[PDB]
Amino acid sequence: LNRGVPPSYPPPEQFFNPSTYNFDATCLLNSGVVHLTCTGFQKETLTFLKKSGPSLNELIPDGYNRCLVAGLLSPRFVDVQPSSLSQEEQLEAILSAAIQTSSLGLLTGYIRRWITEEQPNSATNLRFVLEWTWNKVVLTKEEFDRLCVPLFDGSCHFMDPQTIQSIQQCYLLLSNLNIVLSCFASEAREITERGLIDLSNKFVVSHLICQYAQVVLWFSHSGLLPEGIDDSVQLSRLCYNYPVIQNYYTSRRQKFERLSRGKWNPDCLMIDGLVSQLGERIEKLWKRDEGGTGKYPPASLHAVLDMYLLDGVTEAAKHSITIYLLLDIMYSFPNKTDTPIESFPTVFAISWGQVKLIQGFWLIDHNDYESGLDLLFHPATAKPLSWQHSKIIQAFMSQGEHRQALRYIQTMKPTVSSGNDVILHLTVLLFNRCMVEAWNFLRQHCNRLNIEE
Amino acid sequence: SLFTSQETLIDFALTSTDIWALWHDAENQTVVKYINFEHNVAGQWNPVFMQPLPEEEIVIRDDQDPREMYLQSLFTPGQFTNEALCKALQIFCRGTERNLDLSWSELKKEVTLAVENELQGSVTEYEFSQEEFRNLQQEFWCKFYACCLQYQEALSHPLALHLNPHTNMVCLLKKGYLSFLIPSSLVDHLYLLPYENLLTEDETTISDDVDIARDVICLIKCLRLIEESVTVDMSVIMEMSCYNLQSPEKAAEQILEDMITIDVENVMEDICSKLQEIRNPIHAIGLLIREMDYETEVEMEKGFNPAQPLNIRMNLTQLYGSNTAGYIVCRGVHKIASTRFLICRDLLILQQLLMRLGDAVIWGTGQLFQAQQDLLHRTAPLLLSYYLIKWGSECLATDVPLDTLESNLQHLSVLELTDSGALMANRFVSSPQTIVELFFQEVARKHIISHLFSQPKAPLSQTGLNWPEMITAITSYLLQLLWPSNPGCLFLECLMGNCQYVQLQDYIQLLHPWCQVNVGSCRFMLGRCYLVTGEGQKALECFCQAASEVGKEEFLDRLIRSEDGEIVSTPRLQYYDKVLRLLDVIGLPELVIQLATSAITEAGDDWKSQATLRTCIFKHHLDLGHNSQAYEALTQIPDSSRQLDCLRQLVVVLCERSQLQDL
Amino acid sequence: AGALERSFVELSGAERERPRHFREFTVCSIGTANAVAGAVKYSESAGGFYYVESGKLFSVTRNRFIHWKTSGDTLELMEESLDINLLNNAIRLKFQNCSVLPGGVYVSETQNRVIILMLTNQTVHRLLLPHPSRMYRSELVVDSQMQSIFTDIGKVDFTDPCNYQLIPAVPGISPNSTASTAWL
Amino acid sequence: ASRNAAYTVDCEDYVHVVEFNPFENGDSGNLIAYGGNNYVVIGTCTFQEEEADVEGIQYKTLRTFHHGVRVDGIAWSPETRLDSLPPVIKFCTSAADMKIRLFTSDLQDKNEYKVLEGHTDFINGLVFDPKEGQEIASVSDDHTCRIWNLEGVQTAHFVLHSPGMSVCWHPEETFKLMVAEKNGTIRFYDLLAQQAILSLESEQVPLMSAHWCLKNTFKVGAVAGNDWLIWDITRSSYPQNKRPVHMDRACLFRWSTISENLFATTGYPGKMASQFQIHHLGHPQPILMGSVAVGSGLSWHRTLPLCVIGGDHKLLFWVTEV
Repeated sequence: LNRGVPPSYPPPEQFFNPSTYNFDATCLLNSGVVHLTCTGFQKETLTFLKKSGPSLNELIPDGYNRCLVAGLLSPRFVDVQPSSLSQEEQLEAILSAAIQTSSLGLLTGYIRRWITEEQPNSATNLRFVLEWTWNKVVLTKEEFDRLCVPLFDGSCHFMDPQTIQSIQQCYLLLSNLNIVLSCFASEAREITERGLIDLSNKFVVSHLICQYAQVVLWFSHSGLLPEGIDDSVQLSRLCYNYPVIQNYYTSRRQKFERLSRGKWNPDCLMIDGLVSQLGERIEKLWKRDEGGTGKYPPASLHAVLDMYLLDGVTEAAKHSITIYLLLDIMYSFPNKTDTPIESFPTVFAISWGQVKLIQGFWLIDHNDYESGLDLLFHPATAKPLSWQHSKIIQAFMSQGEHRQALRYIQTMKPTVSSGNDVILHLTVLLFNRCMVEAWNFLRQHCNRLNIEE
Repeated sequence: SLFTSQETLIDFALTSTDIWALWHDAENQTVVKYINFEHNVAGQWNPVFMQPLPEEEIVIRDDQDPREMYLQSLFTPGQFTNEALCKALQIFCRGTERNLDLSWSELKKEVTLAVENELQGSVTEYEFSQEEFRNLQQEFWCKFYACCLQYQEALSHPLALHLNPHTNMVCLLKKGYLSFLIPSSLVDHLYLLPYENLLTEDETTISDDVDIARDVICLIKCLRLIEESVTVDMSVIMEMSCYNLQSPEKAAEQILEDMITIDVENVMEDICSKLQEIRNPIHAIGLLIREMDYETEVEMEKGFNPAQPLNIRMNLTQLYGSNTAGYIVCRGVHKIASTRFLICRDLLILQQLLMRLGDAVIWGTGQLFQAQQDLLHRTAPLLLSYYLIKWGSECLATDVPLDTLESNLQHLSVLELTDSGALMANRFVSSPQTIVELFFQEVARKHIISHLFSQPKAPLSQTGLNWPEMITAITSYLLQLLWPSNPGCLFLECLMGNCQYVQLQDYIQLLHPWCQVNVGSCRFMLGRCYLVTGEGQKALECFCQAASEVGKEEFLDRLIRSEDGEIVSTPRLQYYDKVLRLLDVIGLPELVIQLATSAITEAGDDWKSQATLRTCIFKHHLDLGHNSQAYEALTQIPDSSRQLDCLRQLVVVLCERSQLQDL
Repeated sequence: AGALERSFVELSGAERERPRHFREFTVCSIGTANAVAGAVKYSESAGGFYYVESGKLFSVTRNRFIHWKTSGDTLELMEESLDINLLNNAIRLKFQNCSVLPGGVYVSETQNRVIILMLTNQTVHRLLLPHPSRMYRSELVVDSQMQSIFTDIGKVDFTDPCNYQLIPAVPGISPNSTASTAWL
Repeated sequence: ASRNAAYTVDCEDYVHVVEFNPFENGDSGNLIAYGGNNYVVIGTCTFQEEEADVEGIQYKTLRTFHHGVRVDGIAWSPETRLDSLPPVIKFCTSAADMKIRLFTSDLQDKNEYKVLEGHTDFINGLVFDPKEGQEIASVSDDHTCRIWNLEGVQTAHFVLHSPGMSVCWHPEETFKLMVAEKNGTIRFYDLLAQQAILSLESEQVPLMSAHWCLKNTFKVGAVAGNDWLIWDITRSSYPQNKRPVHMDRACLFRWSTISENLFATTGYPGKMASQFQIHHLGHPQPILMGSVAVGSGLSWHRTLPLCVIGGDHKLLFWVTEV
């Protein structure tokens, strides 16, 4: 004894009448048993449409009148006479009642068909659905940005579940429209140069908007939004205390300043490595909001979230900075076990080897040199970039940690990618007094120009 | 008085307590069932899950060669018999009386040359397409394969049952071969039960709590609708994702979009019906993942203890040691793994369906969402573990020569690792083995039977052998000794010792992206692959990676051991000794220079160890003709005997190579 | 056991060896050369036997058994072992001008010999073989490959009137009976 | 007996790999490239078999490029030429850091190259687009063959069933690629369909190196275990000619640049010297046998019956009858 699935929230009142129950039964006979199914009037209607397909154009009004009695049409049709709609209006109502049972596959199936059908009508259907889809992506972002303002206006308005569900529906709709745009991009292979560029720009902008919606949604679920400003009300949540984290990293650059003495970089920070790869795209974003600096940490959570709308920045680099800030947030509240932060690698399907690379890069900036090394040696940890090897070695050198630089070189055996890095590794040996090893490594790099230097 | 169905009874056997019976049904499939008669209150028959024949037609993709796909299946362990393949070959060759006394590695050649001669017999014009060739190739292979299948029917047909009441061993006398019967475990039992039997099982064997037992019985009824709807395309998408080092979570995510865009009669409406008899799916999933794991605290390496009487130990090394027995044990590993892999496939698809429902339909609050992700992070490594154990139970060991084995053993004694001289005793074998069969026969059986008789619950002159307990425990401890996290390294050491230096690279490569134990030992043994494949510069880099984890892994911390307990030098210098001796014993001068230069960074003032090390480095540089490298390897010697005696090699070798200018 | 074993699985002994060499011996049943070649095909069938000491942890019959198959004029026999491989185990016995009886093969253990009792549509037979605890002399085997009880069978006289007998036409076999039983 | 080298050249480092330029584009035909522990060297070799006023050999260095890693493999582009002002030297290398280095040089005092990244462990084989010069194919231990454009983007890939050991591009049917795998399989792939075409077997594991005969495209040649192996694609999936060659296993194979019946093969680096042989399909034996201290790589001169092998601080060269 079951129902069928409700095709809308709220459901149409017809949905709840007992004519929509599905159930199975056994009949006892004078000789044996027999089984049967009572497929309720929704499944009796859907398995009628499935059988009526070969003459559907004669049967559109019969299908419409069945869906208008089974609770498969939207409640807005219940006042409406079937003899005061067109067959096209009755067909959009039936197609709605054949997507509200499922998702996507009819639309992608119609795109793949109309490309393989020649017809000038079907070429106009493809154009119409592409223009309908792109205006849908625009309107869904206009409504999403209109929904999400109370997260970032400093109002502290805890959202109603209907607003959360509206943001979830806009995210789901953006994702559906992204899959319709990729299904245009995979199959419409003869769209000319500027049309292919025009479609590609729409897919990439839709994809970046979908990521922005996904991360704004997760920051709302994990209790980090709305961005509530510090005033004293005792509730169990986390908050983004930019003042504490800014006083940490501005004091941390001042550790390097006062130890390096102008022989090493004051910006040895691993986070002033990760952000430095992304340069003017982020260095200017983190100056939009009042109290922005262009350096880490950011002056708002919105300045972390518009990072996902960035063209010219890869997802792994976006998530690397977001995990760095989540570790600073956990380290701001070490009197707790607020677990839903720890879902972030799984929710964005980030590898354990990327997570451990970020953890080791964070530990070195938080002044651990043991767990900050041996998590970088732990065997899934993603093979570092040459500038990351030389950042780590320069970070031990600008602090004073002779052996932790050497332990890293003796393990990672890193790619000596320029004469600056030869000078760094020679210093690696000579500060630990590795004098024979320095003389042989010197001879390996004493080429017919730089030998005297 | 116990009734059959309408099934046609071929034969039956009888115990003091039970009947075991054998039929052909109606359509002529082989059926075996049993029934206890002193304690069975309901008269229900217990099933036996039979071994099928191979599939009637093979799916071959347009990125695949049809000869590869048919030459895999025809030679895959336990699909076909040599007795079927040779009959198909004799008749496909349309031949006279060839007595084809052939091995697997001979038989593949006469089989493929028969298909190539018949295919060459079909190309009648001088110009043709690559499309017409692939069609003719696929026809001439199917035309051979269906002949092998008809001779595997005519040898799988059943002729009697056989039972031993002194051991409770049960066998099925099929027409060519013999078959053996083994107990199912509770998970693989509940998953293989045809649906009406899963409506008439007893809840009170799964848990003391019937409500947990019920939620598990309903979870299995969701998973079996995924078995009863996932296609060959979708099963290939999962195994292709796992081979190509990809995310099985995303293979399940795509298969779930393909299923949700295909559903023909509302299968997903009944998955969502059965999933609403469940109250706590997170606990029921956590239980099925637990009864599918094999990570354990067990010190299994403790082989037949020196205080045990010699006659007892020799009777125990001889227990379950036949060719037939090792094959039955490792096909036990195979059918457990190749079932639990499908349970994990469907469990990822069902976890992704639950992620796709969440707070919107049945339950709520993201504590469920996290605790379900915390389970998904075990389902994927558990799937990959059973995939790697499937692969190891199908992947063939190489026909390695004795010359190529006794040389490898003389290159491994250089590490002091091995009392393994017993490897010489048994290599009179008439068949190829899988890498798991080779591991069972020459390593794991020697440990498993030490463990099982270490603390015997009765005197060994009064213990009988009970087959249902013995086979289940032996296969269970072989699964623990094949578990991807097992800290003993014994599987990898068996491949290295038996020169299996291709399969050992592919296994380490299927392991590294996700498993996080033994990886120093794996980079060391991958260095041993690269040495024995001539890639010695990659080998040095792999030994230079593995050097980081010395003082962390039992195989690395085993490798550095000595009877000379004068422990002064670092564990990394003791490891660099064991690798220098190897580069010296192979004679690779670059790698001795680069490794000695690397080792000097970690090398102390360890005067005894430095005197032995520099004496080795000196000699073998002098043997290699690197005379100025040998000269400083001699100057750095602190032992006032060795520094006089080493130069007595140097002066001779320089005189009698006529290198008189150096001198 | 500690559980209740509610189901079992079949595994095939589909060995990847060279085809097991069935040593064929022609049982030239003296007198059957007067038979009319309107031969009764029966069905085929198989069977097996276990040693009375096969379950014991220190037995020279531990994990060993005997099995057989029958078709036409022919009986096939093996000894098998889970513990140590059995050289010369495979044999085939072939009864001139006869058909074998399906299930017409029975095995008796004794403290000195294994004894195999076999029936055809015209002749009964007694084969005798050594017991393993008369071949071997020790609770220690050291040999990584053993000989079967069947190894030495090429020394048996299959025409000896103490071993073979022509079945008397009175009382005579009930026409097309497969069923029998044989014992010591 | 061994034959001693005909010609020898000494280096500022060890040699690990050496390849001649196969292309006839604008006086480049006598170029040679070789790799060491931190660098790649480009030079020319002229011989008394090509210029009549040369006594033996003229070797000449043109440029060295230093990149702080070992060089493990080299491939030339067809764009390479000396006739242009400036000249164009264009090639790529593989290295221990599992990355491809694309070099383009006007023979100025430069150290300029482009890096391509995305193979996950070492890279055994490289070949360019043999005709237009605009792509590179690469095989690796990571069970992949990967195609890459000059812009550094991976443009296509094929997954393999064991480490990819050799790769060859077809010079006329430039949509066809050959790959050989350590499992003993040799496969052909289509770059426009992105599919497999056919495969061949070695009967032997490991397969260490394979090569396509660019003087008769029906001939494949390889080494696996202790054999050399040769196929004709018009006949059978198995080696139409198989022979044991080296005792201590066999490592490299190269067909002759000039003759579809002439080829060379190396053994492993056995204890003092790598052994090598030159084989001819008309003969029951090698026609030349040689021996090199730490002997490394294998290549053929573009126009001569002359082969080159690297080793302990040296290049060494041999001439053969045909």
